[PDB]
Formats: sequence, C-alpha cells, structure tokens
Amino acid sequence: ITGTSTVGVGRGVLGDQKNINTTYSTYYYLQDNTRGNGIFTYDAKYRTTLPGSLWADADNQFFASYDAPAVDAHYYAGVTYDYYKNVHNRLSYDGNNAAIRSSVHYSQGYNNAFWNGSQMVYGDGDGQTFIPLSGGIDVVAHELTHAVTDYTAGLIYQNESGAINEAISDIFGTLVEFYANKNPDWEIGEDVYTPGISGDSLRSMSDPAKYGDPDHYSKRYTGTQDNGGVHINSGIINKAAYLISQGGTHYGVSVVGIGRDKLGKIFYRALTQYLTPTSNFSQLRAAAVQSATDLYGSTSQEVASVKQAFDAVGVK
Ligand SMILES: N[C@@H](CCCC[NH3+])C(=O)O
Ligand SMILES: [Ca+2]
Ligand SMILES: [Ca+2]
Ligand SMILES: [Ca+2]
Ligand SMILES: [Ca+2]
Ligand SMILES: [Kr]
Ligand SMILES: [Kr]
Ligand SMILES: [Zn+2]
Ligand SMILES: [Zn+2]
Repeated sequence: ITGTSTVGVGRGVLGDQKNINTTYSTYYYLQDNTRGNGIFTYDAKYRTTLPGSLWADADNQFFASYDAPAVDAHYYAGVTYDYYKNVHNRLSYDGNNAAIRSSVHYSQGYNNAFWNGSQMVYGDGDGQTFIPLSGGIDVVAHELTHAVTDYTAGLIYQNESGAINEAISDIFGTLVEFYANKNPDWEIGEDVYTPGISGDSLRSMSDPAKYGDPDHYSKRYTGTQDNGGVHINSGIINKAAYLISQGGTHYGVSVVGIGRDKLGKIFYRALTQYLTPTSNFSQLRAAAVQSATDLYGSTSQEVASVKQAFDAVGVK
C-alpha cells in the first residue's frame, strides 16, 4: 500500500521485544519499505487461501499473542534479506529486490512452513509438535532460501537434487541464524519444535543420525517417501557442510575446518554459478571443489577441506 514508513514495536513468538518496519495509511501495515521492493506480511486467518490480508494494526503496537507469529515472520525476513545483501551482495531472492511476502496463521494446528513458489507460509503448529514456526530464524531463512535456490540453481525437488535443495536451505538457514547471533547452533528448528521437550530439534547438521538421518552416502534412502527422501538424504550434505566449517573426524576421515564465512562463500558460489536443476551429490562435490578453487586456488586448504568433507560422507 502507499503510505509513510513507520516503526512499530511488538513481541515475537518467544516473547522477545523487537522493532518492526511498518507502513501507515489509516492503519499500520506490516510493510517494510526499507528493504528492496518491500517486505510484506499477511494474515491467513487460520484458513488456506493465500496470501490472505496484508497485516493491519490500529496502533503500531504488536504485543497480542495473535500478533507474535507476524512480528517474527516480518522481522526474520528482514534479517534474511540483510544477510544475503550484506554477505553475498544479493538483493532479495531474485537478485533484483523482489518483494518478499509471508503469510502467518496458515490453516489450523499446521505443523509446518513452506515456500509455495511465490511466498513464505507459516503454520501456528498444534502447540505440542510445534509452536508458530516463524519463531525460528533458521526456519524463516530456510524457507526464503528455497526462493533463492528456485531463482538460481533451480534444483528439482526430488531424489538427490532435492536433497541438495534441502541442504542448501538448512545450510543458509543456519548461517543466517549465526549472522543474527542469538543462541546460534547447527540444529534446525530448535526454537519452535516441541515446547515440552528441551534440547531437541527437527534435524541436526552436526549429527544427522541423532534424528535418524544418514550421515554417509552408504546410508542414503532410496525409497519414494518424502519425494525420494529430500529431508532425509539432506543429512549427508548437511554433515559435509558442517565438516567443512567446523572440522572433525567422521568414519575415520579427518577434515580441517575453514569456518562459516568460507563455507557460505563456497556454497553460495556453487549455488549460483555451477549447480543446475538436475545436479546430483557427485556434481555438488565438483561444484563445491570448483567454487573453492575459484575463490582460494586449486592447492588451497579450502579446496583440500571440501574434498575431505565429501570423502568423509562417501560422496566421490
Ligand atoms: N519441513 C519438513 C520437516 C517436517 C516439519 C513439520 N512436519 C517436512 O516438511 O518434511
Ligand atoms: Ca496493535
Ligand atoms: Ca538456535
Ligand atoms: Ca538452529
Ligand atoms: Ca523442543
Ligand atoms: Kr525486497
Ligand atoms: Kr533473500
Ligand atoms: Zn521444506
Ligand atoms: Zn525445505
């Protein structure tokens, strides 16, 4: 909507206070004009029609429980925009400052979130398995990273290319979590998963096997569940990315860590310059090796560590 840029204040899903960029025209809308062509947050009002209504508020204060998922979807979309712009020189998900749209309160008791090809969508959870999923910055950044992937490599969402697609979203969801630097970790969704249980998460990058996901190519899932296991076999690539950043010895193979920033540079370059819609794990290894070679040189430690990491998870 056309109006003047304002700054509201509210509380997110975890009860933290934060300022949000809004737009005033009769009401205060969750419309941030400070980032590209805008960040827009919508109310789906417990239904499944999308996007729903641009979020309107009478007084620019967002402290109601009903407000919290909107506050966080809006705010963490901003953080994710800032990450891609400041760290990778990328302007929104299409690289040309496309408007970022999110809907919250999708359906009833909906234990998931997704990118639907056009926008981010967040359930409220059922209060047992999940609380509202926009409360997790790694979740928000995971979903928006699907938009980035769709505009760049375009990895098909099935089998190995789908597992790479998923891992890219977990990798950059995690790097955005570290960028924001509030209790960051290498786990996925811990802030919104199972409020009755402390210390768990939906997936682990540091130890995918903790939640039954493979950490080696030899344990890859080859059935048809989950689009050929895209959220399962992602553990193999997530482990490799973890090893590249943090180092470690895995099934006897030692990897020298090169840190998060270099992990991010290598995988961002692979994603945007080398991966294609049909890339498999072997081709991801080649893309990462070539990316690391471009950035640091063929005889660099960075290239050596990429190779060790993929060796360690059985991807040749
Ligand atoms: N996002 C993943 C994990 C489940 C989250 C909610 N059931 C999926 O759709 O498979
Ligand atoms: Ca209000
Ligand atoms: Ca965390
Ligand atoms: Ca996390
Ligand atoms: Ca939990
Ligand atoms: Kr934007
Ligand atoms: Kr983005
Ligand atoms: Zn997903
Ligand atoms: Zn995903």
